[PDB]
Amino acid sequence: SRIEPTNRAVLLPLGLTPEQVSQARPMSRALFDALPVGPELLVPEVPNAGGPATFPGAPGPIGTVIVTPQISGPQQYSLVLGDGVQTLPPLVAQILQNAGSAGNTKPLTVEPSTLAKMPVVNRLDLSAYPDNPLEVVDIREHPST
Amino acid sequence: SRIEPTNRAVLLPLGLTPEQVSQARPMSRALFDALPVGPELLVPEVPNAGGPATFPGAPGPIGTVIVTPQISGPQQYSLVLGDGVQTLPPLVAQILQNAAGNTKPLTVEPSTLAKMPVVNRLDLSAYPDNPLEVVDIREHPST
Repeated sequence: SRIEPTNRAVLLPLGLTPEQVSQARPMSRALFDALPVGPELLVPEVPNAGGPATFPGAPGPIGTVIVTPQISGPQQYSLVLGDGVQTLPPLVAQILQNAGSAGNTKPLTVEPSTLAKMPVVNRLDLSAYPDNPLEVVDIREHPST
Repeated sequence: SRIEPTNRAVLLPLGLTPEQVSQARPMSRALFDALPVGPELLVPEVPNAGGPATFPGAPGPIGTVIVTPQISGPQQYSLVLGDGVQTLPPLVAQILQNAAGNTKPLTVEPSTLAKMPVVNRLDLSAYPDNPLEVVDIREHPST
């Protein structure tokens, strides 16, 4: 899967470093053709971002990140789309906040009883990203693949 | 034990998610008959909530949750019932605490609570000790 050194929002939560990526070693043409191609590692493209929500009681404009308070149980992040809310894995929520920051550093905390009223929707893939940090192998020690 | 997707009150302390609940794979009619049933995973209903307690020294009305600390170990939770108070485990109390309601339970002294009449009337058989470790069906296709 492809990745770019300019995108700081993805490199940091994933566990990569701009220098580390730039100093990567060459790949043979023979192995380049053998490995199948996977989806690209980029910031998720949430549609129609910034507009008002269709459903009532939405905690914020379309594309905002919502979370529920720790005192009620383990925290579940979610994204508010136009017609409902889609759940988010812990690792993607960090990427969305970092990229969609525009100065903001944290999500909106909302009570369970208000969440239960919002309809559930599914319109984003989010299957490409792992659920925990990458254990990048040190190529100097293992120079063969 | 049966479960529902809209009930955030019970899902959130248990660890499940509406997607993970609504997208589960099918079950055979044969396996459904071999398993015995269990009570539904719901917020346990309290009879005559808000009514007056029958025992003396009652910290509050029926349906209220009471808690007491200790010199060592975790805090002990309890619920007011028409005939007294029933002690509840930490995970169960979160179900009640999560469904609108009081900001925090009633804090009380250990000695008075020890003298208070203990009750065993509600059934907590279907509730676990920690968030469930749900088995990934792609790796385990057979049960």
